[PDB]
Amino acid sequence: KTVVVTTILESPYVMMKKNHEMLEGNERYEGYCVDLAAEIAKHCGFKYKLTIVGDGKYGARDADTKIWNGMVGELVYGKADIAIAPLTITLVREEVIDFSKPFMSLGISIMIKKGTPIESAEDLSKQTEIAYGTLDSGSTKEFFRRSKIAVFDKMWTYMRSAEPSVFVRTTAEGVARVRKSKGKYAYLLESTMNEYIEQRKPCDTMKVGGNLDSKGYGIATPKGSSLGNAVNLAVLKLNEQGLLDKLKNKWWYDKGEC
Amino acid sequence: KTVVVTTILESPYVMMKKNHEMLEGNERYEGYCVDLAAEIAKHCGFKYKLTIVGDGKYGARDADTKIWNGMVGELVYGKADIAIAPLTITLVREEVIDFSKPFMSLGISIMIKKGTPIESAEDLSKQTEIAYGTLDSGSTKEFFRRSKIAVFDKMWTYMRSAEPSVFVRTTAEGVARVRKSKGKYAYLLESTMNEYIEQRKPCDTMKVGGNLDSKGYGIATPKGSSLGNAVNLAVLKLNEQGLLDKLKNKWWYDKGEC
Ligand SMILES: NC(=O)CN1CCCC1=O
Ligand SMILES: NC(=O)CN1CCCC1=O
Ligand SMILES: NC(=O)CN1CCCC1=O
Ligand SMILES: NC(=O)CN1CCCC1=O
Ligand SMILES: NC(=O)CN1CCCC1=O
Ligand SMILES: NC(=O)CN1CCCC1=O
Ligand SMILES: N[C@@H](CCC(=O)O)C(=O)O
Ligand SMILES: N[C@@H](CCC(=O)O)C(=O)O
Ligand SMILES: [Zn+2]
Ligand SMILES: [Zn+2]
Ligand SMILES: [Zn+2]
Repeated sequence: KTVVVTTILESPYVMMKKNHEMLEGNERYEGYCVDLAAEIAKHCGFKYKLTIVGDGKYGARDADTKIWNGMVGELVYGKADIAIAPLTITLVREEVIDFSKPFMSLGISIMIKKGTPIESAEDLSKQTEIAYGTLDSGSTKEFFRRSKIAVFDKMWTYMRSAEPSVFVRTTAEGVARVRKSKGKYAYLLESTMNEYIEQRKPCDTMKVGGNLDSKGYGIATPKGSSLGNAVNLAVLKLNEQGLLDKLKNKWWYDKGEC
Repeated sequence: KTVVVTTILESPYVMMKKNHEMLEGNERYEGYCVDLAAEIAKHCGFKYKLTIVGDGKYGARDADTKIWNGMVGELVYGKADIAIAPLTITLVREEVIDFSKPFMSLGISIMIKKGTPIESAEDLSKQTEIAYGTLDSGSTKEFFRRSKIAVFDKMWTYMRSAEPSVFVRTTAEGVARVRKSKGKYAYLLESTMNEYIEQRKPCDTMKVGGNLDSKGYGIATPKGSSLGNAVNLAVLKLNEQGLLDKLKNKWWYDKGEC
């Protein structure tokens, strides 16, 4: 039976094709996670259907209602068989869904407009002129909200109370804010998305400093789903055959313009 | 019941304390994986005993006999309940044991004596003056055995037939051979161990070029044992709390001598 795959529109993992209107089904989409879903499906031996997640979120649990939103939600509540996306493996998510071993490494990083007087996280903590935020419902926001560590715990104190809000709805919103703010706003986001943007015109942003942490993206399935086993084996095989490295180069760098 | 942990002596993961002679049991050893074992046992609430793996190897399958040796063998045949060591998550191993999510990242790298006229794998591949090899019964050697990638496959074709053998029993032996070969031997080994050695006296070796792949170390349990769930969740918590980052600086860079 056809596997229903939940994913998210995030460049350059899944993107609308130039002529998306004149194509049907899986043919409408392109990018890193679209190529990877075909590979996974082929080595696992299953047919599938790409679906963009209705609310455009990665997944968080609403503290009052306790309902999970985003892709995690689609898995938790039985709307999807699998998620193939830049979804971060975390402890609170591993408690309700299953993840395959990481297919991509990454860490929280800092994006600035070129020329901003900022070199690190500790530089961001002890200053007020330059504002900074993160994406609204993901692992990046929760890392800061959950952190005991100094610089980060103080950064959270700041962001949660900042006005107007320093959080954004989408990555594009974060980046557009960076570009328009003449260096008066820095954006905290995963190193992978920071690196992609740095290679796109107008070439006016850049990643500074080392990463604040170190984690991975995994293919997620409903807790105890049988599919888990085959897809984990598939990711390891495809890393070992060099597939994942080829794909990153194709979509990040063989694409450069800066 | 007391947990039998199988491990390997490999700096700076597990090493003998200076005054080992006068100490007993777990107190004999120190290092990154020694601290990580305390931490895992603390959070999971089990008592444990560290045991250095009998044959001194990581684990590979004899193609004639089909018997697994090393730490992998200890788990496969029931000599041990858990393996806490720099054990590489691979596809043939995940078929017979379980791995936690990665506690540390790394790739195959190149170690040269300072001054050796080599920057990359492609370099090594196109010449015979400088010999090169890897550890026995580990994941690096098997990386080169199963390479379809153009450059690596040629390197293996060279290595397997090379003579006298370019392969070594242990890391120390590999590193001693670099140091004593006046630049006529390069050693292929994980970036992690490479970066450690580069920081220690006599300070005569170095990591050149970029990593040849990208993979992870995982905590290993016999297939479908109950321990695995707890330890997986523990690794993720420990990464999320920054402890894994504390440990790596403690053992790697706080230790610098060059
Ligand atoms: N101790 C560390 O290396 C800390 N950092 C470096 C990159 C990301 C990670 O958590
Ligand atoms: N899934 C993860 O835990 C991945 N990361 C990044 C490197 C090691 C760490 O645990
Ligand atoms: N596109 C990617 O997944 C590239 N990388 C990151 C580590 C595993 C893989 O080969
Ligand atoms: N295309 C790549 O990223 C290849 N490399 C670089 C880091 C390790 C990996 O396999
Ligand atoms: N456990 C792994 O497969 C780890 N590695 C290194 C970075 C991501 C990749 O797949
Ligand atoms: N000691 C460590 O494992 C340090 N690093 C590497 C990736 C995970 C972690 O934060
Ligand atoms: N990868 C993140 C989304 C982006 C972010 O939080 O910065 C997640 O899965 O929650
Ligand atoms: N970490 C490797 C051993 C080191 C190597 O093969 O270079 C393994 O688990 O087999
Ligand atoms: Zn459109
Ligand atoms: Zn394929
Ligand atoms: Zn602790």
